[PDB]
Amino acid sequence: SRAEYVVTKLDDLINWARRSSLWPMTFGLACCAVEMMHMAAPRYDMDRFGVVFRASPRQADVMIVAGTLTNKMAPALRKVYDQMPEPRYVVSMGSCANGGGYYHYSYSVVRGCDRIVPVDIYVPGCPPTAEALLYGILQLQRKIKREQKLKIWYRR
Amino acid sequence: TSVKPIFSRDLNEAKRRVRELYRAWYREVPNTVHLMQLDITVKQGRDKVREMFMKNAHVTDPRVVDLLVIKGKMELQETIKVWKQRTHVMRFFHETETPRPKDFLSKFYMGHDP
Amino acid sequence: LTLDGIKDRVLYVLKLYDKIDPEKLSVNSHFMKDLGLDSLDQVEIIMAMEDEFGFEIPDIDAEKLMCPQEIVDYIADK
Amino acid sequence: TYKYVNKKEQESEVDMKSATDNAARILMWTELIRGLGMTLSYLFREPATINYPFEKGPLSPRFRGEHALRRYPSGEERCIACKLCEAICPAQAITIEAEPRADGSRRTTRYDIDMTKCIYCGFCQEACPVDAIVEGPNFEFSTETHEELLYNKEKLLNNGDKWEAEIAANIQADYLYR
Amino acid sequence: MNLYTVIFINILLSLTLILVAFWLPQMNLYSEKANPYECGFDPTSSARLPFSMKFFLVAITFLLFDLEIALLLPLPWAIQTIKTSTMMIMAFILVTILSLGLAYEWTQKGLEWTE
Ligand SMILES: CCCCCCCCCCCCO[C@@H]1O[C@H](CO)[C@@H](O[C@H]2O[C@H](CO)[C@@H](O)[C@H](O)[C@H]2O)[C@H](O)[C@H]1O
Ligand SMILES: C/C=C(/C)[C@H](O)[C@H](C)/C=C(C)/C=C/C/C(C)=C/Cc1[nH]c(OC)c(OC)c(=O)c1C
Ligand code: SF4
Ligand code: SF4
Ligand code: SF4
Repeated sequence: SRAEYVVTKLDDLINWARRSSLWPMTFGLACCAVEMMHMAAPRYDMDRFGVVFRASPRQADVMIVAGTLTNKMAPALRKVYDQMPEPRYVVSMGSCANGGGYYHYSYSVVRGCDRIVPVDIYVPGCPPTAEALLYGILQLQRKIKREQKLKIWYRR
Repeated sequence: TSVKPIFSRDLNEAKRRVRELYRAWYREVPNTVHLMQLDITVKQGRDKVREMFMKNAHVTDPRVVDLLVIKGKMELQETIKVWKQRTHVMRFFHETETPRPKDFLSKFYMGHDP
Repeated sequence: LTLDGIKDRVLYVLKLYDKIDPEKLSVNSHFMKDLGLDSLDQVEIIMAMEDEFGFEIPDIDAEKLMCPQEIVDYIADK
Repeated sequence: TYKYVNKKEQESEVDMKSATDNAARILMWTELIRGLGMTLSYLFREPATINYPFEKGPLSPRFRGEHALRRYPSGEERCIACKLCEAICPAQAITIEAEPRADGSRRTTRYDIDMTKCIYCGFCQEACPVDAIVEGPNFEFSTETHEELLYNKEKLLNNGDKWEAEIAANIQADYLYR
Repeated sequence: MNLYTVIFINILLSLTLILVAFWLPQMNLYSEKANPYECGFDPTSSARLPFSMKFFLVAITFLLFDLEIALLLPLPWAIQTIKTSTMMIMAFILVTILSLGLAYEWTQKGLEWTE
């Protein structure tokens, strides 16, 4: 119907604004965070996609888990994630974050950040190259593009 | 059977340090519960303190009681200075863990373990 | 030094304290033998007196206050 | 041999010529103007950015990326289930089972790489005596679920057939260094 | 009247954007989201406790100098007087004792923050 069509284009409108402004939380754990700094470096310039690092979880949209999550740091990662306003997305980057990686069998490591927070995109690698992370970030925008919140509200 | 003492020269001089640690842990439950905004009562917290002290009720070697007291002071300090979090304090209460039955039949129905 | 304002209170708390049975409680009932408490129950009781009379009791002292009287006697000895 | 980075106290005398230079430095912010100049020069340099995803960063033929199982030119699998990639894997990322095939060949019935344990070290590539397991040049294979990153044999053979045209040329460009 | 209108219009815009911000988004409130921020760990104490002011002496010296601005701000009208010699002499002295007061505090380590 006309209203169902209008709701669709309003859905694209709000998605587009969230796709075009992803503000990751300044937050990296280990060597994977070095490649996340390279994605911010001139060659890739994530800023040109509208991606701006913000220190405060209140001002951040995306949490990129870029390094190993140990048991000591697990509660703190969850707390800054809880304090992220919604909508909010997690990119798990690297083997350590993806599933433990080189430390999977360590007594002190969380075997994957997805035991602690819900993860949207998994980026393989140890570390993923800055392009691999960039591909993952741009794969998160397409996930948002497929969001259908307003349309589903209409059919409730 | 002769050995260097750590601090106490025999069990009685070591129980003195135990009761002094139990006092400190007892005085701190109402603060931990208040500052950490735990969702328990003081009586329930203090009972848990007593439960942990009775977990080691069979120890008799005085050197061992010295190192349990040493550890317990470290645990007390981690709590008074709020280096621990709700998650850490609440781990003593095993609230998510179903407890394994202690009767033969229930174990027998549940798997191969003794 | 006021020896029955003390008696009213030193036994007041012992009534509130749980694992003591009020009816069996007597101003000269041994904590370990009669009432049947544990060394860590006494530590709780002695601290209760600290709540009222508001003056620390060194552990060396408190390891003898085995029935309500000595308490009463000890504080009178303040 | 050593040098002094921040030693210079071979004190000279403050001439009126030199004192007036120190003052102009302080009052006129001259060194702060020099810094403004350096960032102005950068404004008129060409940016180093590349137009991703339409432009890609350079890579070499050795690049360690996504895994793949290769074949012989006849289409037979190279892997003979020797399990050396499994014995070397620093991350215990590879799981293998084998048995005699229907024709009697020594072949794997299972071959997994948990790509979330893998550290992409390439050691399995070195250990393989028949170039069966390789790390291809793919690096753009991020998924939306953890479970999609647990590769079984079918998935790895499919990556082998998908990427063979490019894998074969990278080995051709590099095997003489090995 | 204009100056009252333009500022209500400014206030209504700031209000209107405030209302849209709170009633438009989809809100999901729970305790762990609405706790205070402190770099990932629980705060060890409320933020309402005393916060020592290491520049307090400069703070109250700002007040004294702030009122000495109130005495120099009439000058644009004061240079319109016939008694130019008087206006100027009073102005020079006023600025000079502000300077002499500033020099004394500077030499007394008054501008230094308390450690
Ligand atoms: C304790 C703090 C003291 C430190 C500060 C001391 C400040 C002293 C300032 C002295 C300067 C006064 O300077 C004085 O200016 C006046 C007027 O401006 C001049 O006066 C001249 O101009 C005025 C009008 O402008 C004529 O009407 C007058 O007949 C003529 O003499 C004087 O010739 C000059 O000497
Ligand atoms: C300011 C805004 C920006 C956009 C900046 O350009 C970039 C992108 C942000 C930076 C620099 C850091 C982002 C996240 C973060 C907190 C990383 C952890 C880290 N940071 C380090 O140093 C800074 C290290 O140093 C050895 C590390 O080991 C580690 C593990
Ligand atoms: S996955 Fe590799 S690069 Fe990333 S944090 Fe772990 S060890 Fe470092
Ligand atoms: S690259 Fe290294 S970690 Fe990954 S499967 Fe091969 S040997 Fe194992
Ligand atoms: S991939 Fe290579 S090293 Fe691994 S089992 Fe097969 S033949 Fe052996």
